[PDB]
Amino acid sequence: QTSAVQQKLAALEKSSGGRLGVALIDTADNTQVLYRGDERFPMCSTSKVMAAAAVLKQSETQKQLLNQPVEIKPADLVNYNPIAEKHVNGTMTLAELSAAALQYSDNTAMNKLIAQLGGPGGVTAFARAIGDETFRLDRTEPTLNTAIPGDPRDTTTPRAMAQTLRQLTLGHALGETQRAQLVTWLKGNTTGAASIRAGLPTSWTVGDKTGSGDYGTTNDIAVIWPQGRAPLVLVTYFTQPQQNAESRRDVLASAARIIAEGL
Ligand SMILES: O=C(Nc1cccc(-c2nn[nH]n2)c1)c1cc(C(F)(F)F)cc2[nH]cnc12
Ligand SMILES: O=C(Nc1cccc(-c2nn[nH]n2)c1)c1cc(C(F)(F)F)cc2[nH]cnc12
Repeated sequence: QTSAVQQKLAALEKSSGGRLGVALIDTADNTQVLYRGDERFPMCSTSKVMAAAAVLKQSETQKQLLNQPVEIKPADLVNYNPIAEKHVNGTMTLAELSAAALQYSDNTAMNKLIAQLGGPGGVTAFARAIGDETFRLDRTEPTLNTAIPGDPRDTTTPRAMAQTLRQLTLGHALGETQRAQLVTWLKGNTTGAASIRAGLPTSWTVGDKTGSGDYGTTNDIAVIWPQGRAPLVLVTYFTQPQQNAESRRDVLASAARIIAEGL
């Protein structure tokens, strides 16, 4: 079937010229709303959530992991390093790297998380350990954002990412302390106000992680605490045919508004 919500998402997509993927989980009833829910999309920096969560999982058996000093070197800097470049020739802890990756979208910080996990495949391995058979991380920053149509590398589906984000932030994929830390980090994101949150009533609280890449790829994944409702998890992924396409955070906001209006 095609629901009213799905037809409105399709109309948004058609007007936009790109390809839109949406997955909602409403935790008040566990119901799902999907649009291209089983199609693959480039994750871009939304993958930083899985990397940070994988490090949080490692920290469950190492109380000091998040506090040990990690050296930052000049050659570590990549293409977007607002936090890490201030610590070149110094150190950052894995907590600081997690916070920088999640809240500032720092790509050098993400590479340190990936390295702690043994490379991109260590991030994939954690996904599999928490029941996500779909996620794959294949490259480091910045090349994981090439976002080439048809390329499976560094992709997931909306359905899989919503399920995983629910398990990480609201469920029991992480220990209690670690889940709370992840939620605190997401709620303190600096980059999200133009994306999913722009489509929702202002009174609802959002924690989210954005991403963007080539092909005008524009993404957001969010855990939402609505006014007067159980929490929601929402994934909105968007990608365009032209490599040089401009980002379209407004499309994500529009998708979120349709979802909210459909509840
Ligand atoms: O920093 C960003 N993008 C970036 C960084 C490094 C390099 C390149 C790039 N490399 N080749 N073309 N562009 C692009 C960024 C973009 C976006 C937007 F609007 F969605 F596109 C939102 C953000 N919020 C925080 N940072 C961002
Ligand atoms: O790294 C990149 N973008 C980036 C960096 C940091 C943060 C964010 C971001 N965080 N939240 N939204 N956007 C996005 C990027 C990389 C590349 C390439 F070639 F693969 F290396 C091409 C790009 N075209 C547009 N952006 C890119």
